[PDB]
Amino acid sequence: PEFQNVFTRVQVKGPVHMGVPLPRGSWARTGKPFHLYLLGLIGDAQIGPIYLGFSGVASIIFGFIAIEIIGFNMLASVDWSVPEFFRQFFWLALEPPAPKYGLGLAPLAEGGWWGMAGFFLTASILLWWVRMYRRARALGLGTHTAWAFASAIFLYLSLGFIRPILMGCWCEAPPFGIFPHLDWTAAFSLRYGNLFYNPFHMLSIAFLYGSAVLFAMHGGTVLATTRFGGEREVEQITDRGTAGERAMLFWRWTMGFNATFESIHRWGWWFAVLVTLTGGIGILLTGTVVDNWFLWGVKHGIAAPWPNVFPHVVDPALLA
Amino acid sequence: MAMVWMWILIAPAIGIVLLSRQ
Amino acid sequence: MAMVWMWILIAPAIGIVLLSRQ
Amino acid sequence: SITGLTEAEAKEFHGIFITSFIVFTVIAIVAHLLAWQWRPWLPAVTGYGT
Amino acid sequence: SITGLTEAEAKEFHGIFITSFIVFTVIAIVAHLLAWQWRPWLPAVTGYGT
Amino acid sequence: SITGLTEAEAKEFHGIFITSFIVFTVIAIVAHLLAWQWRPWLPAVTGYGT
Amino acid sequence: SITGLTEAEAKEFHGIFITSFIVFTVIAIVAHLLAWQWRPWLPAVTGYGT
Amino acid sequence: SITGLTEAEAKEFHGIFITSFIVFTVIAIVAHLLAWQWRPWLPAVTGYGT
Amino acid sequence: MEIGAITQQIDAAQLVLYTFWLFFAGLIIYLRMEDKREGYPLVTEIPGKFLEGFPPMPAPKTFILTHNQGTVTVPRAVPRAEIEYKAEPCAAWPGAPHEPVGPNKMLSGAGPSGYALRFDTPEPTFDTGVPRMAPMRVATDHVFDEDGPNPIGYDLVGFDGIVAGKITDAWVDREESLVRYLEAKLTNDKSILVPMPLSRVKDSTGQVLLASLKGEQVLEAPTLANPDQVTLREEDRIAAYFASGHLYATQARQESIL
Amino acid sequence: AMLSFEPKYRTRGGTLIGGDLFDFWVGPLWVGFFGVTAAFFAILGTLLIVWAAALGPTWNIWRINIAPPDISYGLAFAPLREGGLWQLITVCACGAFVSWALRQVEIARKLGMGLHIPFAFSFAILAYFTLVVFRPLLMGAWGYGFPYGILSHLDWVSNTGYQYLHFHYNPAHMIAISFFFTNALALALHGSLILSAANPPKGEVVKGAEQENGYFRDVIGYSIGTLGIHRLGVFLAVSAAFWSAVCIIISGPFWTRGWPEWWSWWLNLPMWSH
Amino acid sequence: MWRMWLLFDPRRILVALGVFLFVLALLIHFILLSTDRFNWLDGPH
Amino acid sequence: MWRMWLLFDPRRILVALGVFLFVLALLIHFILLSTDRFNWLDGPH
Amino acid sequence: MWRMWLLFDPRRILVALGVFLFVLALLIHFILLSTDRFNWLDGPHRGAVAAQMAPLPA
Amino acid sequence: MWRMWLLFDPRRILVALGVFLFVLALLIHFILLSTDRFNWLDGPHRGAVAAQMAPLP
Amino acid sequence: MWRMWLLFDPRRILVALGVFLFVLALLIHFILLSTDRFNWLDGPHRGAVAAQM
Ligand code: BCL
Ligand code: BCL
Ligand code: BCL
Ligand SMILES: CC[C@H]1c2cc3[nH]c4c(c3C)C(=O)[C@H](C(=O)OC)c4c3nc(cc4[nH]c(cc(n2)[C@@H]1C)c(C(C)=O)c4C)[C@@H](C)[C@@H]3CCC(=O)OC/C=C(/C)CCC[C@H](C)CCC[C@H](C)CCCC(C)C
Ligand SMILES: COC(C)(C)C/C=C/C(C)=C/C=C/C(C)=C/C=C/C(C)=C/C=C\C=C(C)\C=C\C=C(C)\C=C\C=C(/C)C(=O)CCC(C)(C)OC
Ligand SMILES: [Fe+3]
Repeated sequence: PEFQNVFTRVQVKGPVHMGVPLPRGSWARTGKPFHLYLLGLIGDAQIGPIYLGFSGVASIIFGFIAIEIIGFNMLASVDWSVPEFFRQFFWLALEPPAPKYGLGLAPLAEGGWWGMAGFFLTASILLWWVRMYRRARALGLGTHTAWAFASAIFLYLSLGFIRPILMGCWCEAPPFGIFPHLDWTAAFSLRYGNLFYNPFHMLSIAFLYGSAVLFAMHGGTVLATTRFGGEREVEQITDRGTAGERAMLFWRWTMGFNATFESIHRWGWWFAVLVTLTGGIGILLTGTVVDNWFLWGVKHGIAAPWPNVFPHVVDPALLA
Repeated sequence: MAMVWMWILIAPAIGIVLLSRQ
Repeated sequence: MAMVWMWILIAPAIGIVLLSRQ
Repeated sequence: SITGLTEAEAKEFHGIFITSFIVFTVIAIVAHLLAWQWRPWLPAVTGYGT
Repeated sequence: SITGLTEAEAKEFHGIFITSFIVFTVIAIVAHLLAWQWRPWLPAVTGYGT
Repeated sequence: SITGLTEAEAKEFHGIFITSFIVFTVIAIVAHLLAWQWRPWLPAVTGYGT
Repeated sequence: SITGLTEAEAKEFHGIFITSFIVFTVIAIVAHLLAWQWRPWLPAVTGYGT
Repeated sequence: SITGLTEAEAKEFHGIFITSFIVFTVIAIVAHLLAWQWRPWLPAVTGYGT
Repeated sequence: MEIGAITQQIDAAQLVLYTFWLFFAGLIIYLRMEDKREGYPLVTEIPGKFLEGFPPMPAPKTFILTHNQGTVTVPRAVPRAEIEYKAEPCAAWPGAPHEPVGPNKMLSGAGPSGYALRFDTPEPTFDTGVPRMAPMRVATDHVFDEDGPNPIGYDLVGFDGIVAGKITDAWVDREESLVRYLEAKLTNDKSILVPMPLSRVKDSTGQVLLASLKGEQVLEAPTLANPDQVTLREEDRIAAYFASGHLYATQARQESIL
Repeated sequence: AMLSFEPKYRTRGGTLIGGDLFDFWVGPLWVGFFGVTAAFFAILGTLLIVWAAALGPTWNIWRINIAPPDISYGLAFAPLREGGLWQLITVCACGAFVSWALRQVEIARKLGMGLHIPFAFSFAILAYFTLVVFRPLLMGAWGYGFPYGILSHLDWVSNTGYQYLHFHYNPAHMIAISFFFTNALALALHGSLILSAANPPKGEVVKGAEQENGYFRDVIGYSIGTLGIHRLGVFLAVSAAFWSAVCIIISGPFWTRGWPEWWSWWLNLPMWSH
Repeated sequence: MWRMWLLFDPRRILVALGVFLFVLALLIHFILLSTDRFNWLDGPH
Repeated sequence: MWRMWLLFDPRRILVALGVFLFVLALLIHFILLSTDRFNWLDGPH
Repeated sequence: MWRMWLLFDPRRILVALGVFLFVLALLIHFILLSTDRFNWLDGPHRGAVAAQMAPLPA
Repeated sequence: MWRMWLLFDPRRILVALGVFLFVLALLIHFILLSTDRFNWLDGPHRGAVAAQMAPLP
Repeated sequence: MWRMWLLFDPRRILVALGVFLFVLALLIHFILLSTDRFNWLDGPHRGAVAAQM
């Protein structure tokens, strides 16, 4: 068959690309880049250099302290037993504060460490957002990456900061652990009545599925047209070639309409962004303006009428 | 116990000015 | 127990200053 | 001048920066004095005791 | 000169850095003196005991 | 010389590194002496027994 | 020389490396003797038994 | 020669390798002898008993 | 206790949902308008009837290009000229296909052999106006990596097993440091470029396999105007010629196989 | 109507079945043999859905619920009013999806493109086939398929998930979610980078591979490149669907207990077992 | 200390300091408002 | 030790040291606020 | 041992050493805070904890 | 059998052997530690719990 | 045996040895803290253990 362009075995070693000159006052790029044949198989072979400005170093320091708070408490929760740490690592977490303390500062053993880790991690994420914004400007690029990142931060802040404030308790926020934060996700749905019936949860899923649909379609489109230089997308945007025309005609002949090599990336940008934008809004609504999503769904005529195959039963707590 | 806050707030401010004149 | 914190806080500062003036 | 400032303008900014820092701190100091009058902090080990 | 500074300016930075370090440390020392006066730490094994 | 250091500037670094390590270690030694007086560690198998 | 050292350098490093290994191990041997005195390990099948 | 080692050095490395393997094993044998003294393994079908 | 109720039936979460629907309707309108910056207005089977569909075409936007190769405004007021493709319609009614003409359908310009009239100048690098694609004899700072195949000196073979020539040099992308074309010396002394995405480097037998063209059809592939650089338009011509072989190399490849 | 550049591309050929008989366009859409077949299955399947809705108790679009047969019917074809209609709609859906994929193959061949797009779509079809035929076949009853209804099939997902009492602990579920979440992160990054390069601040020149690769080397120390990101987009999206199919095929045919209990193999490893 | 402005851009310092001072003030106000004693809106409970 | 600024960028040292000291100071203030004895706002319970 | 600094970069060693020593010191201080006997802030008497399984404060 | 080193590069073999021997020894030491009989520190694992229950609301 | 530093880079060996020994020492110190008998900070009898026959 034809070359499927799955991976690249024929590779050439050129001079390392350090990037465009930076604006006056910027730091020097860190590290000496080197060629790696393994990464050249599936993508670009060069590793480095990296730019570490003020935002990058500040974000790392803030984030590292937060990670240390999580890890030290996780290790203390198994009484410093390394065999138990490896055994239980997925089960461990840094738990959010007890409901007693509301929005106030909890004692260290009862959620105080969680709040400090939440603050330092949030600062690190925000400082990383500045890094994504400023690195784009330094290269003369648009800030689309930073604003897409802000959408992801919105869901993160809604889960851990905005909604706990709206509910009046840091106890509603997720824990810092792998299995426990899955427990929190499930317990959230149990408490607030089947989050499937949250319409913004429906939309977020539609865009999450849609992001997988679009990237499979778009990635497949580019791979199918790499024989025409389809992966050189910006050059296709400013001077349309046969790769762009065939890509547009494939989808027009398939489903009756098509994008362009520029607008497809707008479809992809919004579909990913709307996952966390609609998701964040849905999380802010539950417990604040809706307490049971299934009963809200029943009220708004979206609960399918499933037959009841059992004899009628009365709540035994009422007759007691 | 006001003296505790006064030093930690004012003395750094004076420190910046005194380090600045040199 | 005041000397417990006075040493650990002040002695490194003296060490840094003396090491700097080397 | 890695920043790209001459001696004249570097001195000018430093003078304005210190004056703004002093003005900002002085206002904050009086704010803390009024805040202390409204509600003192740093309680004794037995509490505030009204 | 991997950094890119001359010997003269390295000395001047060192003098400013150490002087700033001393000023910052001395202020911190007085703050710890005031903090110890407000609430001592390092209790006995039986506790602070009022 | 992969590092790129002359013999004169490398022996000086070794001198500065050693004295900083010794000063750092001596301060830590005194800190541990004070810490032992405040609260000894390494109890007996029965316990600390006050 | 795959590494890049000379005939003289490899032997000189060997002497320093072995000496550091001896000093590190000797200190650890003293530490284990002290640790054994504080709390012996390797109990009997029925326990340590005071 | 795929390895690139000449005959003289390859036999020398083998002599070092075999000698190190013997020493490593002999220490392990005595270690297992001591381990068997402290706590035997390979119990009977009904357990170690006592 | 009814927190979030606006009326007896309308609540806050419902209102926020309808607010999103209005935004999402506007977003789809915006996205569909952006989709219409290329290829619109549509052409019909009428000399001067054009359709823009719904939503309408957006206001023009301008791209500034590097190294004084001009400004591009999309949607174009006057669309780019099309190539003079040679095909005969299979029927007169709208929606019918056409059949490419000529003994070599890969040169007809119809179907998969069509291409766009791109810039007739080489794509330049950003740092310098130097052509982005260059043969490795010119871009001497690029060398083939070890532990990977070196196609120089391999035979160029069509899918029918006929050797068309030998690989002489490789063309690299000076921006991304990768191979984009293999240059082959054909048996008629032609020196054509073959697309790397359409080449299977079999380093076991020392052959570069073409699944798209027979050996004799390789001999008619496009040649460069000058031997050390390739324009954007020439890149499209080369890609169209080789890729159209999957449908035009043999009569079987164009007909239903079952 | 056709795009400005379209007319030269409308060649005859590329079909797998039929040939010139169905090789024509209706408006912008190409038909082919599988377009006829896809249209037939789609229209019949949709019409049967409406008829099944007509037999139901509501016309509310959100509340229409077409359910599979009872488990007791096993692998037999149930009567139409008791899950037989669901089975017919399922067969139409399977036919429509396969015809759509095969139609895409012919369209890609007509344009001389690779077959990457239908290949990627085939993994979506595999997940659907896992849900409605493969998993029900291993369980021995068509009643295991999810009901056809906009909100009613969420009820099937919810009840199915709690048949294992904590579905988050399903290990293939974790992998599939990791692929879905990473794909969305990758899509946001890729869409942003292209738009940022093509749409710099007003009056500034458009940016190319030097800034695109330079941007992620500056922020993260590595750039995968334009070819790599589109490979990654397919790989992440395809593997999300593949591991989704795995996560549900093992739920019930190969695991009948709570999913958290499955992790006892890790907890009981002899290096740290209690 | 004026020599610091030859090392750091005054424009960069001011914006970073402004954001730093605002977030710090926002943090302190929030902490006080969540205490019983220093809540100035609803007061002690 | 005046030579330590020959091999270390003073701009990079100050930025890392400045962030480190502020993070450490935030860490210590946060710890004390979460203690019963050294909480200076609501006081001991 | 002055000859070792011709083999190891003083920049790399000092930066790696500083990070390693701070993390180690931070870890040891945390471990002491995680003990009743060596807790130097609240002392040996651990405070009572609140109920986790509690409703929201309303 | 000295010829084994004419076939394999000594640098890789020693590194591979050193990594292999440490992981195996770490594996064996941990398996014994998890047992009651061969635990050389405390012996049988008692599974100590926290001193008191967290209070109910 | 001195003919090993020409075969292995001393810089790579010392860095690997330094990381390995520190991680190993952390591992052992941590394990002793987790034990009831060898915990040198809080000492023995830190939790509740059911009586055995
Ligand atoms: C039983 C569980 C419930 C359920 C409970 C919830 C809850 C609760 C939530 C969701 C949410 C979502 N659910 Mg749900 N959900 C259910 C069933 C499903 C099903 C299904 C087929 O059954 C699917 C496909 C989904 C899918 C989804 C997504 C659409 C949405 C998550 C978006 C996202 O990508 O967040 C992932 C992205 C983020 C969380 C942002 C991350 C960005 C930050 C910046 C990360 C920083 C990392 C940092 C730097 C590193 C730190 C490392 C340190 C060591 C800590 N759910 C069932 C009904 N679901 C979320 C939502 O938005 O709902 C409206 C949400 O909060
Ligand atoms: C006990 C609780 C008391 C209280 C006790 C105190 C005390 C004590 C103080 C304050 C202070 C402040 N309080 Mg108060 N405060 C209370 C309740 C309030 C309420 C309210 C709705 O109840 C409001 C609106 C405020 C508002 C304020 C601000 C005026 C002030 C914080 C200044 C600042 O953040 O500078 C940060 C921002 C800057 C410094 C920007 C300066 C310009 C920059 C440097 C130049 C370039 C800018 C560049 C472009 C970057 C811009 C970034 C943006 C500015 C973010 N307080 C309650 C009643 N409040 C402080 C004050 O008075 O300071 C003057 C102070 O000391
Ligand atoms: C449980 C009973 C005792 C106790 C029992 C023992 C026993 C038994 C031993 C120790 C040993 C040690 N104990 Mg003790 N120890 C106790 C409690 C403590 C406490 C505490 C807070 O309570 C501390 C801080 C320590 C600390 C220490 C260390 C001084 C020492 C481990 C050396 C090491 O890790 O080298 C790791 C680091 C290196 C080897 C440096 C490597 C140098 C390299 C080769 C050169 C290049 C460097 C390279 C470029 C950079 C990378 C290296 C970096 C360090 C990462 N112990 C209790 C009180 N302890 C061990 C010892 O004494 O060793 C001499 C030992 O045998
Ligand atoms: C549109 C929504 C989707 C999305 C988008 C998105 N995410 C993004 C972005 C975008 C557009 C970015 O630009 C940003 C990024 O940088 O991407 C490369 C990012 C990002 N999304 C990430 C994760 C992420 N995204 C997720 C989800 C999503 N992201 C959505 C699906 C998730 C999920 C599903 O949970 C995760 C986990 C990160 C990879 C990155 C943000 C990175 C960040 O915030 O970095 C700072 C955080 C830290 C914890 C600091 C780390 C510190 C180091 C570990 C220290 C190492 C040691 C140290 C050097 C020692 C010395 C220290 C001294 C103090 C001693
Ligand atoms: C040598 O060190 C090592 C040993 C290597 C360290 C090892 C560390 C390790 C292993 C760490 C592992 C960590 C792991 C596995 C973490 C996993 C975390 C997961 C999955 C988290 C998931 C979700 C978490 C979320 C959404 C949390 C959000 C929290 C937020 C937003 C909190 C924000 C509040 C802010 C901004 C505040 O201002 C409040 C602060 C204050 C008022 C003081 O307190 C109230
Ligand atoms: Fe793309």
